[PDB]
Amino acid sequence: GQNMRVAFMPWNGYNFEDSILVSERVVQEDRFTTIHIQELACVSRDTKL
Amino acid sequence: DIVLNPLGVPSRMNIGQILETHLGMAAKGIGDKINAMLKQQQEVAKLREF
Amino acid sequence: ARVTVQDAVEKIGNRFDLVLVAARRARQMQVGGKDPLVPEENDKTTVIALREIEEGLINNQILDVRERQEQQEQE
Amino acid sequence: SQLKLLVTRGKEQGYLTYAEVNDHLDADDLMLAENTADEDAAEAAAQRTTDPVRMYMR
Amino acid sequence: EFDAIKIALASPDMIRSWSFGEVKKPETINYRTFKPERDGLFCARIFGPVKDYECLCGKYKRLKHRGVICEKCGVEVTQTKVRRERMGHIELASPTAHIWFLKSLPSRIGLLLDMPLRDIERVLYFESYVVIEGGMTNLERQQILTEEQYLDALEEFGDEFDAKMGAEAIQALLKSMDLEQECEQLREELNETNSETKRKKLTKRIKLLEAFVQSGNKPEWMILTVLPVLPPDLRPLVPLDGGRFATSDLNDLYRRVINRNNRLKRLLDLAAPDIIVRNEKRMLQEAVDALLDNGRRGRAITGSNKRPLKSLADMIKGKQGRFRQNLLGKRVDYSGRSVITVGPYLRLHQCGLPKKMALELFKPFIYGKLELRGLATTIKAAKKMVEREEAVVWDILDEVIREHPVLLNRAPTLHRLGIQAFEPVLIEGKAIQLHPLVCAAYNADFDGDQMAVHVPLTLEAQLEARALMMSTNNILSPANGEPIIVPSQDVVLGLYYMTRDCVNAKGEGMVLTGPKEAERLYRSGLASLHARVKVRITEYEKDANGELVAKTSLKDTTVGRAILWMIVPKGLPYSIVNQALGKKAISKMLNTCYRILGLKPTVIFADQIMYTGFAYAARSGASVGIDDMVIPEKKHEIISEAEAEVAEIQEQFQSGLVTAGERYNKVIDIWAAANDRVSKAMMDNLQTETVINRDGQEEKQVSFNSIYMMADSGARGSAAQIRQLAGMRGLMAKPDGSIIETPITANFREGLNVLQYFISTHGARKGLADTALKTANSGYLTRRLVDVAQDLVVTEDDCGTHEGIMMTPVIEGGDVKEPLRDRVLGRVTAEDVLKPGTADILVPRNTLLHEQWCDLLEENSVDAVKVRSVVSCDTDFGVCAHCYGRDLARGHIINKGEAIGVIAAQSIGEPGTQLTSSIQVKNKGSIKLSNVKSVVNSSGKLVITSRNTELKLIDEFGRTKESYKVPYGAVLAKGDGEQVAGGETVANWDPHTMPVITEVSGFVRFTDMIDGQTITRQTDELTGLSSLVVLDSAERTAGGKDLRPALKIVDAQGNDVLIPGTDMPAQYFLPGKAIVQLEDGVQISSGDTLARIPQTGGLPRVADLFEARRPKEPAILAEISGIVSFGKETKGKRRLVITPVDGSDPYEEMIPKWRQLNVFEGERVERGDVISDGPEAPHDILRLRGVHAVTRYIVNEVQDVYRLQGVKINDKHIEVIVRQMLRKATIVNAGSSDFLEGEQVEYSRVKIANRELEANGKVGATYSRDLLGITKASLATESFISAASFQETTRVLTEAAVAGKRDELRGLKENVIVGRLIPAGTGYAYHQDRMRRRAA
Amino acid sequence: HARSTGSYSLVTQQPLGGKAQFGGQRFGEMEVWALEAYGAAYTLQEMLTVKSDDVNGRTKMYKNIVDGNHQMEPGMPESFNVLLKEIRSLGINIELED
Ligand SMILES: [Mg+2]
Ligand SMILES: [Zn+2]
Ligand SMILES: [Zn+2]
Repeated sequence: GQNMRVAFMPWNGYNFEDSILVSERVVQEDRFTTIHIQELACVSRDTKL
Repeated sequence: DIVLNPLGVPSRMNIGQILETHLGMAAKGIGDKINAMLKQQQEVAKLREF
Repeated sequence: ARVTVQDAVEKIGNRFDLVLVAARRARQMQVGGKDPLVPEENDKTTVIALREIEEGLINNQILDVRERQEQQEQE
Repeated sequence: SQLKLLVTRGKEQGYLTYAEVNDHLDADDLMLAENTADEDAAEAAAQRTTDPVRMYMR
Repeated sequence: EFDAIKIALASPDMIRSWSFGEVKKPETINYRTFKPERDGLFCARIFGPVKDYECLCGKYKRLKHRGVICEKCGVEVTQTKVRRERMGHIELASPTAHIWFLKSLPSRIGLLLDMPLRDIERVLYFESYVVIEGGMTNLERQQILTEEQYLDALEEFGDEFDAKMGAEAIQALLKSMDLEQECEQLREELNETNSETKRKKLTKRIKLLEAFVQSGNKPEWMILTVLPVLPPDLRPLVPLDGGRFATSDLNDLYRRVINRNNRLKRLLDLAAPDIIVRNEKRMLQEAVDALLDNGRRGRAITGSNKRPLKSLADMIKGKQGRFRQNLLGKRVDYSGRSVITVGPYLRLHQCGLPKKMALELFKPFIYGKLELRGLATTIKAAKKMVEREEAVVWDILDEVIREHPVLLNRAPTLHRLGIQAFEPVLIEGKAIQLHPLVCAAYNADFDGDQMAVHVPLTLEAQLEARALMMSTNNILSPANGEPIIVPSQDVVLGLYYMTRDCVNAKGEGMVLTGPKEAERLYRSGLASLHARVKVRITEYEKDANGELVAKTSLKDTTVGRAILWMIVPKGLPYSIVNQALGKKAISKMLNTCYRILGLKPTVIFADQIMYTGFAYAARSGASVGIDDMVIPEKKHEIISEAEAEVAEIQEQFQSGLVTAGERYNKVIDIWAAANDRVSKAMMDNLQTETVINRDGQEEKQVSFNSIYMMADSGARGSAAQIRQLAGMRGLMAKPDGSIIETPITANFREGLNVLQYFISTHGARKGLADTALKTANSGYLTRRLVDVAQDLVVTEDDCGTHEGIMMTPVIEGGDVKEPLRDRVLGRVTAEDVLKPGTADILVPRNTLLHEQWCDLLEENSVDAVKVRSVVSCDTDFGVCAHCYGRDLARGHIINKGEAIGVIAAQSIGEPGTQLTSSIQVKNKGSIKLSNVKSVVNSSGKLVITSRNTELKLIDEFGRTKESYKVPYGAVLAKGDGEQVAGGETVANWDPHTMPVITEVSGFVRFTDMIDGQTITRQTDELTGLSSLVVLDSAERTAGGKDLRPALKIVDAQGNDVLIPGTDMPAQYFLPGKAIVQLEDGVQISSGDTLARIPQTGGLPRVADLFEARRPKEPAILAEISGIVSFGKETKGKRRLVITPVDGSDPYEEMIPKWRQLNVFEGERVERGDVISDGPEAPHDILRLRGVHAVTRYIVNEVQDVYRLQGVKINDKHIEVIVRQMLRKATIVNAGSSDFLEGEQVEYSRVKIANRELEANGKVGATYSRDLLGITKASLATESFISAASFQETTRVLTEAAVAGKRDELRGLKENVIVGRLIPAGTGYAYHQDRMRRRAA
Repeated sequence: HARSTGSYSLVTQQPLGGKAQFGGQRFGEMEVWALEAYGAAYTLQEMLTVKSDDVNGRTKMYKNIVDGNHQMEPGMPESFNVLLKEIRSLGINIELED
């Protein structure tokens, strides 16, 4: 994971039950950006026609 | 960076996260002190001593 | 609008008959072709029907009487 | 007789084990087990191999 | 369209009528061209063309010529969907028995023929012959004749002899059988001599013959001659990607049946030996059996995958059948799901919907709007526009969404608040924003949960969502009246911190002009949020017929309360916000607002409360650190002292002074005391702090510690969690349930070592497993509860009945744990509530008791009302609104049509997962004795002479406050009619040995007492006294066994002393094992002891209490009022006979001698009294005591389970289930009706049957009510479509078919399956109109 | 995951399942109980027939919606027809009396 600077306080109901309030500079610095690779296949068959 | 709710700690008695937070604060403080000494171009003697 | 429906229920009396009457009036005003008895603030036909029911301008008896009169006119 | 004792035990406990039913008693065994579960009444309480191949052999 | 469904048996003619052709070959399709074969299972001639409007060859391949049968192929030119509707048939070479009517538990075939099932099976498998109408040749019909016996019987009989084998014999038997004549014969038999079971069996036989005659069926239809074939498209052979195929298991079974049938037909032409044809017919029977039901008679036929094939029966039954998997719940269009987030800016009636999800769900609406507004020409242009997501598309989407509710749902839908309608607000992102206040209704947290969203389509659906399911309509729980929109954890902390005074804060002592100045001072930094000031407050009161008169005065408050007063609506007082405002104060505030003002002000108030709480919780900056967990300074001393004490106990045990079973308890108690001391020290240190000061002196105040603030406000936590955080973790258990002696002496601030953590793991694993099991059980209970009581609906306004339950507060010995207000609020009085002074009527009648009436009753201090109840309603097929009460979720009297059974079931089942001597008075009142006979003992005090004495503490206000039970013969310091003070022990008794005592004083003589026949010689060596111990009947000799020890009372004059007030002689037949101490001729004082006679919980308690199970040892009640007597003894169990005063005494019971009886044979008892002692039975109470007593036993015995866990539900919901439990009546006297004597009939039917009959010139029939369980009472459904849904499908369809049953859809579970409006809610009017026109 | 309309299963004409197949949401028995607790008979009916397996009622509903008319002709679901045919494929004769 990543080492995040955290504070324990309510702050306006945006962390109400188990929600998390995240800064916009954690997104500017691409700290939790992940790369996902997926495969797609296109099979051509010999049909009746 | 992140704001968490303290009301989550008492009921779920996992106070290891508070101790982790305190120790991470201490570790980052040591790191920031080293960084300050490194930016100011201080000789290796004081860096080594600290 | 109409965050609550409590005056209309008092006017009609029953919570289910209210739904049935409002649906009848809304279908009259949507597909049948009719003009609302109250000003519309961009309201959907269901909400306009609800507020008409609330103000006492519509109920089951009113609708039946009006349909009878209309059928007499068509005849 | 033997079935009556097993039925009494099952009624007292409301349930029975495979060993208890088998002792107190392939297709005939399965049929008897199915009959026993009927109560969980009169017809089951009062109540060859059914294999088409065994009858052919006989 | 149809309005009813009928089921019966199918004739061969009927089966040939359904079919469009016969399947002759087992072929399916060509392996090369993939076209359907001819006369095969997939045939175009029989089942229709494979593609729309096109013959198989292709000569006719256009719509223009439709309905023509191509000559080359014979395939009709129609739609291909017709392959989904056409059946075929197979004409079996030889008859086959139907397995459902052979291997059913009653064995319909055997029952009808009156033959054992084994005989039928052996004749079927070609084992022995059967004679069919043999004739006058010395043969008996239905006689087993093995091959040898048949062969030797054929000789010497030139007659045909009429013997056959196999299913043909059974068919001939059934066809020859005549039902009317046999019914007449059975009538003749029933007329003559009757035996215990002979009459019962003959009655059953005649009744079932009558039923089969009246159903219209014929017996021989149980033997198959033609077999229907399912349409091909319901058993498809479908190509998968590649050269592979997928097929249903029915194709294999049909192929086997057809192969064996064709082989048999071929074989019957070769004139094969009978062995071969017999084997072939056995195989054909086996194959048809496997087809109809596989794995029921023999071994299940398997396929290539070595799994049992699915048969026709397997496609109907089970949790994966058409009845359950697809008819009661299925996948739906216009739906989505996604993860939920907070969105705290919302209003209670709206939610946040992603733009992408909203665009996908509302696509047709957007197409319609685009075409209507002219942006797009055709629907294709609209499709392309929405696919490119142009700019106009989003404005159109915003217009479509304007006022269109969407239903949000969370997967475990435990009650009806798990679905609610909100108004969307389009947002960015991919998560749904859910209003905080509704989370508790869903039980939803934001740690990864997901929600499903559905969109109503029709105008009626939109109006129902807006008027019935909106979130601003459901703010009260339906189980009780309490709000379910209470702020939860962070709002509570914010409002607690805001309204929480401090001793010496900035700006203390100021005098403000109002809330506005308080906020202006706080916000500009001149005052603290808790500074004690004086503020001029103006509050309004409805001290009139709704006028809101104002009052202005200088209150003494803090800045926080003055600021919080700005959001409170007009009608409320200022004392609601003038306190600390914990978790429960806020709920009380919302409840007060709702009751005083209404619905809209409450919703606005709740939103303002949420906003203010969030804002000021953020403002406070409350956090949690490691210094907030203050460990006591004396913990080590306490632990060391406990260690010393336990070590001393252990070393004392090592010296052999105490048994281990006692030292264990001593150590447990030592550690428990130490834990309590540590917790007390911690809480004392953690809940207070010293501050200074107005002048400079130390002053205590409640702590501002963060952990303490979170626990005290109810936001989160408790005293147990704080105890584990800063005290000691406590005392752990073991897998065996034992409690390990040495506790965990460490908290979590300190660390646990490896062993303590190992024990903690022991606990945690079990916790998780138990949670899973509880969730498993609580769903089954709810399902049964819904099944039993689903069709109950309010269907009347007033039945006019004058009866009901008697509501009084519940008292468990000492204090009262449920006042009268809780049990009476919202009900309808059944009789005038006379003032306790008996002056005038306080509440006339039929008045819904709302809050004002309850306050009036409390003011006048009445403690007993008569409230109408559901279990005593006169309505037929439903309940009336007056006998139910009020909705509990809307606040007014319940509406007609509302489905109360489902609500009751859901309310009872929803909290299932949560749930797991001497008498001392306590108040200064007056003693009141009820049901006791008094007398003065030798000491001059008063001694109880009764078994059911009740002591009540009537205070000066005339209200009961303490109810106590006193056993027989207890010395009383005070009595009735004398004022007493507190702390006076008004009664005491010996809780040992036996209470056997006398009633008079005088000389005692051992009348009818012979040594060596009834007593043994055992002199008291310790005291030197001679005591005659009465032996038992077994040990004693027969010389005087029938005699009993009687101790008559006499005087010194030689006369006889009799019972005062009566001439009955004073004798006491003492029982066996009685130690006679006093010798004959020794005067005894009154009440002397003649003989010193020696001696679940949680969910399963609720589940076994709705099933009306009988306890292990049910206490015996008095069957009939009369003098108790005894008969023949030791006949397995002791015999007792009760003789009424005048009435006959046909009652005699084999009471086991083991039970310790509490009544003597010379003591009369009325019916309903206890003879033995132990748990009561639910069935005995109903029989001995009316319906109002069994319901009272239940609604109080299951409410105890819920009260322990803090769950509260209304009593309305338990009396709804009970009403469905005792629903069948057993008839005792037929009377002038048409009812059999020993028959069980619906209580609704019998009630109306004799009611109209009595009005005429006839006499009604008596009966006795019966009580069933929720599982046995749900099997009496009168529709075979709702019954097959949750019962055994095979049993229900087999019995309904022979009976020729037809059901008219009248329930809620049947119109869902059929797919029409339920008769409960908005569809109630539709059904009533249908019945009205149908009657015409 | 969101769905308006898509592909339907073969033997029983219900929306397919799963996000990969663009499937619908399963509306189980507990949700039916919840809608019965309210008097929402029309919502329940439209979820049972038009939205799931009423083959010729759902196309009519779609056409009505794209025509600015929110009214349904409910009809009879396909699962009940399949059930009738399966019960009838045995020896039983289950019919719909008018
Ligand atoms: Mg969760
Ligand atoms: Zn052709
Ligand atoms: Zn009633």
